[PDB]
Amino acid sequence: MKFGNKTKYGKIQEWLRSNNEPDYRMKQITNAIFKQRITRFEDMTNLPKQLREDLINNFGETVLNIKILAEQNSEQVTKVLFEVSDGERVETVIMKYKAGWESFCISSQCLKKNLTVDEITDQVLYFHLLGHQIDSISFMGMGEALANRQVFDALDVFTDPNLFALSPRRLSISTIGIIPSIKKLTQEYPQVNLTFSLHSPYSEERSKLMPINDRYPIDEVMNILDEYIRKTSRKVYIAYIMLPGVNDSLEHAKEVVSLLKSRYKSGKLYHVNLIRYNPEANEGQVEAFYKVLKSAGINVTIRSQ
Repeated sequence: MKFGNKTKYGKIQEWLRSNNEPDYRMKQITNAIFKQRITRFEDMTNLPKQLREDLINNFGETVLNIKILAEQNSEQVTKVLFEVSDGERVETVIMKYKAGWESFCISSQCLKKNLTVDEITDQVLYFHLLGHQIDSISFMGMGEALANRQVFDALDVFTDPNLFALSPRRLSISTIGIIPSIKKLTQEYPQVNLTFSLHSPYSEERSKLMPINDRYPIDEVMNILDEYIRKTSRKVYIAYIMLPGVNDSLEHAKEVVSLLKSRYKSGKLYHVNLIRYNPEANEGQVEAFYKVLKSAGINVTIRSQ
């Protein structure tokens, strides 16, 4: 039980320890939040009463530091807009897969301000308290979720056996190509599903599309994803959102082929996801594009949702 000196679960633990409260008192708190699913300190009746109120004064009434505001709508996709800190709004998404599967697409950012690990983990803790079971978590909401070092603390919270107790395999992070963050994630949370946002194999059309490519080129992000593949022998997903007419050519597809086939193990531990588009038509070329990577032995899946 060591919850990290920047999450709210750590402050409570070593505030009770500074009040000379025994070590089992934090476990009573965590089991109430995650196993009994109790939101407020007062309904944690296993605690003493003035301990419940000492916890209320220093940490507020509830365990949540986000608030719901709008719950816009549901049926297969339930988005929510919470309020945090400086009246900030942040948006979270629930892809209710029709087989049931609740995947939580949380956000790490808001001029681009970053949320604390509390504001990130509560996007999940909120729905856990209502009755939802957290099957998977994905950092694919606001911005690119590796410009925020708090995400690494959020991973520790989600995988903590005394908190959410989620497996790292249930967690997914999509990156823009920030190399130093990839290496930190490579050997600290390797079982986390890593997705690389490519969107054009051309080193120049790409920084015209996503300016971060200018300091972190395709070549050297594909090199750090390679040492990932070598050291953890896991699959990296190549996301490719296809803009009509722009990047859905045939030799865009085949330049994606040689880009992978030149990599470690000829790009075969990669997995390309071809993202479809809604309001040039594209429902026909995606298929040719699909076959061009498929004919070349590239593991490829079409995602139309």
